[PDB]
Amino acid sequence: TMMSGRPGRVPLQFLPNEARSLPPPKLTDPRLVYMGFLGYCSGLIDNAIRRRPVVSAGLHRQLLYVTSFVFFGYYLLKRQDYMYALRDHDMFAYVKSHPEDFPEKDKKTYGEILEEFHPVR
Amino acid sequence: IRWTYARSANIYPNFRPTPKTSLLGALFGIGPLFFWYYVFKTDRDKKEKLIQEGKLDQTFNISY
Amino acid sequence: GSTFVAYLPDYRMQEWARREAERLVKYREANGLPLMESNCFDPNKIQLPEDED
Amino acid sequence: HVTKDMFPGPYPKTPEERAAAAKKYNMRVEDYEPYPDDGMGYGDYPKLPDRSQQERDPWYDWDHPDLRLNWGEPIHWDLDMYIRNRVDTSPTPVSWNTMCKHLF
Amino acid sequence: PDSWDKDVYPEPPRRTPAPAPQTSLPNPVTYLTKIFDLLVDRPVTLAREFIEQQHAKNRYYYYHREFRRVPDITECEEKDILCMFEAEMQWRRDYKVDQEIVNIIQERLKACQQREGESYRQNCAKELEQFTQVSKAFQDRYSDLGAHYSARKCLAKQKQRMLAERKAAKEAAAA
Amino acid sequence: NVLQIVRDHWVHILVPVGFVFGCYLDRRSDEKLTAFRNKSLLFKRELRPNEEVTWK
Amino acid sequence: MNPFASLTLTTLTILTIPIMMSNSNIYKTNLYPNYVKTTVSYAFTLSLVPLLMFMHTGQEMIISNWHWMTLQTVELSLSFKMDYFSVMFIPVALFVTWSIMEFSMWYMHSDPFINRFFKYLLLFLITMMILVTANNLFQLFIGWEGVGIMSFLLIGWWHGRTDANTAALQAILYNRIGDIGFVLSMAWFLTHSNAWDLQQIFMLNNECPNMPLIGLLLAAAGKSAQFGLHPWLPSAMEGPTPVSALLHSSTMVVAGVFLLIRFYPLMETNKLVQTMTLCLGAITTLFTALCAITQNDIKKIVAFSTSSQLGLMMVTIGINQPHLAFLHI
Amino acid sequence: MLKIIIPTTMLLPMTWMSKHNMIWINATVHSLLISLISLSLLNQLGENSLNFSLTFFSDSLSAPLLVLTTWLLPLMLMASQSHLSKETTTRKKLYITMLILLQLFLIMTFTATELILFYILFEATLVPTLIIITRWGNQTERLNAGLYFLFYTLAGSLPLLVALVYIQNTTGSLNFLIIHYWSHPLSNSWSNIFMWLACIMAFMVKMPLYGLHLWLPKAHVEAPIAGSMVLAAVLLKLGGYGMMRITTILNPLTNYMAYPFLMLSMWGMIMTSSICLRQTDLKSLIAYSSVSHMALVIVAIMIQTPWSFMGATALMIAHGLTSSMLFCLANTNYERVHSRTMILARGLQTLLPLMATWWLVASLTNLALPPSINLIGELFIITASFSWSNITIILMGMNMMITALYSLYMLITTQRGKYTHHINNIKPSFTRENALMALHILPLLLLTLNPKMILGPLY
Amino acid sequence: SSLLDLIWLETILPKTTSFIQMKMSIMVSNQKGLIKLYFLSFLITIMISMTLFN
Ligand SMILES: CCCCCCCCCCCCCCCCCC(=O)OC[C@H](COP(=O)([O-])OCC(O)COP(=O)([O-])OC[C@@H](COC(=O)CCCCCCCCCCCCCCCCC)OC(=O)CCCCCCCCCCCCCCCCC)OC(=O)CCCCCCCCCCCCCCCCC
Ligand SMILES: CCCCCCCCCCCCCCCCC[C@@H](O)O[C@H](CO[C@H](O)CCCCCCCCCCCCCCC)COP(=O)(O)OCC[N+](C)(C)C
Ligand SMILES: CCCCCCCCCCCCCCCCC[C@@H](O)O[C@H](CO[C@H](O)CCCCCCCCCCCCCCC)COP(=O)(O)OCC[N+](C)(C)C
Ligand SMILES: CCCCCCCC/C=C\CCCCCCCC(=O)O[C@H](COC(=O)CCCCCCC/C=C/CCCCCCCC)COP(=O)(O)OCCN
Repeated sequence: TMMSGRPGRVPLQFLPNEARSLPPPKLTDPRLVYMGFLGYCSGLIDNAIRRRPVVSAGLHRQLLYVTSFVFFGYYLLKRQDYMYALRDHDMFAYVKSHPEDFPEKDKKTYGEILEEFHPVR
Repeated sequence: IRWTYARSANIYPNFRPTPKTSLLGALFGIGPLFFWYYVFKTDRDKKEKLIQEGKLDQTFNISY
Repeated sequence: GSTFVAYLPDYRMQEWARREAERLVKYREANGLPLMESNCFDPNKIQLPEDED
Repeated sequence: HVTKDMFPGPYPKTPEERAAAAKKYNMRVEDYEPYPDDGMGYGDYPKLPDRSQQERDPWYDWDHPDLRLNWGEPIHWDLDMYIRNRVDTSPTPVSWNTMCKHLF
Repeated sequence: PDSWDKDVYPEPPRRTPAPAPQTSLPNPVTYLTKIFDLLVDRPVTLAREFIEQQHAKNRYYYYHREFRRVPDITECEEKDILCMFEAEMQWRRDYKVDQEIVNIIQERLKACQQREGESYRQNCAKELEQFTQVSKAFQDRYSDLGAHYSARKCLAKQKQRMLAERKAAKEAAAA
Repeated sequence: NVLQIVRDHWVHILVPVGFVFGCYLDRRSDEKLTAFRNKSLLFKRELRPNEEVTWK
Repeated sequence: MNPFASLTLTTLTILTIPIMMSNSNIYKTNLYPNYVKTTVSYAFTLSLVPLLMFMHTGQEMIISNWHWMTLQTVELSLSFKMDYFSVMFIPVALFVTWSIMEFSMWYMHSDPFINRFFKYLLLFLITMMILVTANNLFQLFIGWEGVGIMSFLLIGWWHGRTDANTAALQAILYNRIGDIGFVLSMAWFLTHSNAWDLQQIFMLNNECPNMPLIGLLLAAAGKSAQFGLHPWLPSAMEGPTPVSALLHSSTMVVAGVFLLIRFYPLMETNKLVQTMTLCLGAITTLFTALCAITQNDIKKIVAFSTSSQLGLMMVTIGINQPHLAFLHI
Repeated sequence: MLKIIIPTTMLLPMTWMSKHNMIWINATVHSLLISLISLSLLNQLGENSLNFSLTFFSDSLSAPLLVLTTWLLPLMLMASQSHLSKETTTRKKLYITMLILLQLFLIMTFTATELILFYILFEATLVPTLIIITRWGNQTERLNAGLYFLFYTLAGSLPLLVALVYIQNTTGSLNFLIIHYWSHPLSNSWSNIFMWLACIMAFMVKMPLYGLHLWLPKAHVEAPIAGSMVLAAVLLKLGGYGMMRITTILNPLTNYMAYPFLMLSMWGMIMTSSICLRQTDLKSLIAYSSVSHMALVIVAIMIQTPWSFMGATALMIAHGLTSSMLFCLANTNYERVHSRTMILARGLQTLLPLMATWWLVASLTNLALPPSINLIGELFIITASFSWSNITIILMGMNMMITALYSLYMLITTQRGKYTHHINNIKPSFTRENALMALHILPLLLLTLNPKMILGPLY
Repeated sequence: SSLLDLIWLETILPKTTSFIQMKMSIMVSNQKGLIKLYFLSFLITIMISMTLFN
């Protein structure tokens, strides 16, 4: 697809202004919960490497791990949703503007289609 | 222990590809496959030709 | 669990199929129709291709 | 508890390793006789007589009376083929060829 | 018994002979059946009457599920997935019903063979003929479809059979 | 003794709570696919006087 | 209503109660053999009644009581054929079994596992009844394999003896060779007649081809120890004498002749299979009598006599006289 | 489907927060509860499927496999309790974690509605098994065994992935429902031939197909008892399930592409069976018997008829239960004798009579004694093969005889005869072992009463 | 058991793969570490890319 050269694109914008017309991901998004789970696993591994009681060594450190992962994951999800929206928008616009490349197929019914039959013997 | 080891695990390191072993392996491992393939293929070709000519009498042959 | 599996309700619809077949056989024997028909779909709705060979 | 050198090895080519193999299988060097050095991986293993376990002495005090085996003695490559529940090679009152001719 | 339809499972009138003893010796079979009646049939009947009255104290019903007719595969577009789903389900239900029809005819045939005795070869001609017709129709409909059978494959098989029949009819007419 | 055997047997609630949460999760998924509820040609039905949806 | 069916099913059912009680307290006492013997005598007396009913009138029955499963157009159900053969063979088998159990109460008195031995005998009797009263090929196969397993277990009764285990495995091997033909016949009948039920097989086979009948003949030769597959019967004398008298003498080894008798409507329409059966029976009876003429073990003499009698039964089958073969059985 | 997945996931924290002496009890109890919950999947329809969501669906082909998978976990825990006595708490928890992760991956794999999802979980099942084999295996060959079990598998499955993505670029979907409803014939072409081979070989190598089966004896004889149980009972059936699913897009090429494999199976089942006649290791014998049964399943799937599919499903379930029981019996001998050689411990019926009864029942079930579901599957497959070609009976018949022989051979060598004189450490059987055998064998004889549950979607 | 399963089926797929991969590894990794030969090879590949892909 290569939307790097897409016209009207700001060189270093993480989320453009037009991205604000899309619904934001919910705070209970399953992907956000998975990001928080990744942060929790990072905290547990940090406890294990430093040779501390894994489950209950640093609660502030684990909370910061989870919170940072959730924050970055929320913004990443917003950007990903925006990029897929752009892809679909361009696809539909291109199909609309080139009708001779996407003709409407003349609908046919299985009663008037001759399909070959292969017996299983 | 020596008996079980010789029967199981000492086989391959003492294997040497020789005309006798090569010929016996080829025969015993390839000949049966092609023999059975020929037999079954001939049988199924005969049955298919009989079905196409319609002279097989498959009456009551409902389950396959 | 074995008792639960034994008393599983008939979602596979065996007795339903039996009743339907009974009614169909009754109707077709009553009106002289030849029980099961050789064609699954009636040919009136199939448009075969003309060969003209 | 068996050492690495106590396991079956490759076909013995020199009389010294021949004698070494014979001692490993608890037998005399004159009685030791490996399988021919063909392709199949018999290797160092000794080729014992093809007699069945049924023709061994039933009045001897074997350590394993049912198998008629002694602890430590070399086991025939095909012991599971001759276990008194399977093919035996005991001499018969009538010769094999005569029996085959008469039955056929 | 009213538990099944007598027309779907027909039976002959069941004419049985009358006892015509020829000697004065009492046969043991009659006495054995009388003692069997007294010792077995009465208590079983009483238990059944108790259970039946208990069932009559609590009467409730269940129903046969009726299915609407939907368009079949012969009027579905090439890629219209919803219509093909409905048609496939309907075709599968019809396949099950046809299997049960064949089962009913086979039961008729087996009962005839047992009932007729030594003259089953002549007295079970009708059941054999009915089974022959139903078996031929079922074989034409559903044979050789494979394990991955579907309504589309059945339609293809029917279309090929109709093409062959049309060609044969045209060849015979133009003979 | 309560508040002492809990510290050893609180573990036995994890799997049943997971089961209840899984059932609840399954119910949520069902709501999303209601696009054809009471719209199939086979089960198309008129609603009862006090019925809002045919199934849940 | 019509006590025939109730009586016929009750005989087979009450044959099974001591098997259920084999885990109760009676099994751990010394009254269990008498329990089994009394049960068998009661079953014989009960089974004497449907025989009287058939003798008076000619009562014949099919009882398809439990529906097992349905593979599309093929319905498999638990069905019993209470015909002349069943109602005549059940009393004879029960009478012989009662005599053999009374004999074993004296013969195996010093055996530590006499309860187990009696239990094994009852299990064989149950499997043989299942074989004899079956109406479809699957139930008949169940009985066919059950009697073979019981034969394996009872031949190798003294499991510390190598020869007993060898003889048991030999019996299994030969009967498996026969099982090949049994499975061939089942596959052929399912593929062509669309049934394992006997009624449909008789209806749809007015001129039976060679393949299913040859499979049936192979199974009969395997289980009745005909000349090709004969030695396992003399080898089976490793078991205790009551086992040799019950299974390998009069009741279990006539199962192949019974299978050929059950399929006699299809057998009379084939002349090649009849000739094959005739020749097999004749060579079997001659060879086994010739072998018996010089034997020194008395049990071996009687076993070879049994084999020759079975060959004579197969000769009778070959000349299209199945009821005579049943009478000889 | 999450009502089964979530508790299986909750097994992990429950295991890790458990007391040091209560891991086995809690794991066994909650695994049994999960099995009871999964029993509800058996209520299937004659119609399409139980399509829970866009991601997971259940069928009467998937339901018995799921029930077997959930039932095998408590048995594996019971079997592993013994030989893991002297192991540290953390490593025991890691072992239980590996078993739970394997169960989770299998559960998801059977119910996945997408071919790519199925591939990912089908490969994810490899890592726990490899760790179990190469970490808690006993002999030094385990490392080599693990390597084989890995690379064979991967050598088959890397082409499949390629084919899969190729298919999704042509049809536009890999969802199984759409794939079934939009199926199109495969024309006879070299490209189509290689696509067929790519779609088939990954499932062939895991059955395993004869000639590609060299990894299985190594892996099964070198694995710990739980690893052997899960490998023989469930992991072999993944190839059968995959071939049953994927053959819908391979027609009518299968009509002639199946010939090399069919032969390789029909002859192969003979060879492996004969191999069982001359074997000095119990586990090796049981593994080769597994190869023979799976060759029969391969024939059933390649024949592609309703009776073939019913027989293949029934045989898969029956073989899983039977092979797991046989491996457990062999291990209960090994933990007493520490040898794994058939002719060392002899005449065990005299010393352990109830275990001898368990041996007899397991041998009878492996021998396919009617009316066991083993024989039901075998007979349905044999009838379908006879319809395919009447000559097949010969090979099939031969296999039957041979099978009985080696089965009874294994029963006679270990249980009958005279006891070995110098072996004086054979203790009475524990309640745990007897309960393990009972929990293996009772479901089989119960299932013979309702065979429709294990006959698949074509019943 | 011996000829097919333990020898030839082992010879065909796994052992041949191991032998070929090990020989190729020895071929590739057995380099003396002299920049002489490395840069001569670099010159050869530069000429090949110049005179083969255009
Ligand atoms: C689809 C997947 C779904 C599941 C996801 C799976 C992954 C999730 C977790 C990922 C990682 C995060 C946590 C791991 C950190 C490592 C720490 C550790 O080692 O454990 C020690 C610690 C216990 O030990 P300790 O007494 O504290 O101190 C001991 C020392 O730590 C050290 O002890 P030691 O030194 O004495 O012992 C040494 C030992 C220690 O070695 C280790 O244990 C290291 C751990 C392995 C490396 C981790 C890899 C990183 C993540 C990759 C995961 C791969 C998954 C992909 C699938 C492939 C499967 C391999 O090493 C050895 O013995 C060497 C032998 C090696 C054996 C074979 C190696 C296999 C490793 C593969 C493991 C993969 C699964 C691990 C599951 C969790 C394990 C704890 O474990 C824990 O208790 C914590 C586990 C998680 C806590 C859960 C508590 C939450 C419960 C609250 C309520 C329930 C929540 C639900 C909410 C709703 C309720 C209302
Ligand atoms: C030991 C000494 C003897 C003591 C015992 C004496 C008593 C003997 C009785 C034992 C067996 C004798 C046979 C009697 C059969 C009667 C019961 C039978 O009829 O019920 C069957 C029912 O059996 C069950 O369906 C099968 C058992 C379920 C098996 C599931 C296993 C449980 C989970 C374990 C884990 C799974 C592992 C394997 C995964 C695949 C079939 O019933 P069905 O005619 O049809 O319909 C039931 C009634 N309806 C019509 C209302 C519906
Ligand atoms: C090792 C343990 C077992 C592993 C598993 C083995 C299973 C894999 C076997 C592969 C199945 C067969 C592959 C191709 C079958 C197609 C049929 C074709 O080969 O037969 C003839 C083809 O003729 C010749 O075979 C041409 C090819 C000859 C070269 C192929 C090599 C032959 C042997 C190689 C075996 C090596 C296998 C192991 C690789 C490492 C038909 O003639 P033709 O009508 O014209 O072609 C029809 C196909 N069309 C329509 C696409 C054109
Ligand atoms: C246990 C070890 C087994 C190892 C795996 C064996 C299976 C090998 C299967 C072939 C490998 C590649 C599969 C290709 C993936 C499918 C995609 C596809 O089918 O597309 C084909 C492409 O097909 C190919 O290109 C395949 C060419 C083969 C190249 C790789 C060779 C690998 C070895 C081949 C021989 C061995 C195969 C059987 C091995 C048996 C087991 C040992 C069409 O391409 P297009 O150009 O887009 O369409 C044509 C119209 N323009």
